[PDB]
Amino acid sequence: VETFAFQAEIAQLMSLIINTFYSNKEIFLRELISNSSDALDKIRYESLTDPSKLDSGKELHINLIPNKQDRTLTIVDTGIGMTKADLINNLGTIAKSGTKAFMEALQAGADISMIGQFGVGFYSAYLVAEKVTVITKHNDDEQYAWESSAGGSFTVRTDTGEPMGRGTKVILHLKEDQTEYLEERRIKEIVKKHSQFIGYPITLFVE
Ligand SMILES: COc1ccc(-c2c(-c3cc(Cl)c(O)cc3O)noc2NC(=O)C2CC2)cc1
Repeated sequence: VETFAFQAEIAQLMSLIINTFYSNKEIFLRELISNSSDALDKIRYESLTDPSKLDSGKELHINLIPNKQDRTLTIVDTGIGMTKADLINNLGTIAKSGTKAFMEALQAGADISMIGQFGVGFYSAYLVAEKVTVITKHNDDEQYAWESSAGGSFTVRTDTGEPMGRGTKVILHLKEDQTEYLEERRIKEIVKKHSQFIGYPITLFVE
């Protein structure tokens, strides 16, 4: 297991998300579904010139899986997946500029719900989760597990859990007071409100 420090700017963003009073927490789900849709768009596009990129799975979809026993909400997609370089360095480099812009917008009067317009919507996960685990598999790279409970660091390891084929699984370990996001009615409501027109099937599993 390798442990890394977040860039200072991203640590600051996570602290702001964790510490700011903001009731409209449900937007985290829209942001994660958006990221899934983006990843699905990318593998679909690449498959047009290299059909073999779908050898790891032709179905392009999103599953939402609540588990009350484990207090987790899991979002699974069969998108392009992230590489080790994506997880450790490259997405963070991109996130730095987006974070700076988002921070400045907030001081200017924007609200946390606009986070996705700056490309850093993933971090809204910390509105509802005490720990986030991201399991991901890109073609021709290994399956990795990224994890962070904030506090300025994250870890990356090669995942020896069940093989995914291709795509990303975001496991939200929910805060004790955020279990409403395990309820079927609540998840359905949020998907209908914010993710109505996503161009891939979204299947809400039931417990
Ligand atoms: C908004 O920024 C990004 C959005 C998605 C990704 C991504 C993902 C991905 C990332 C997150 Cl956090 C997620 O909840 C779901 C995802 O499927 N898997 O491959 C990617 N690789 C990509 O290149 C995606 C096309 C952009 C990476 C960055």
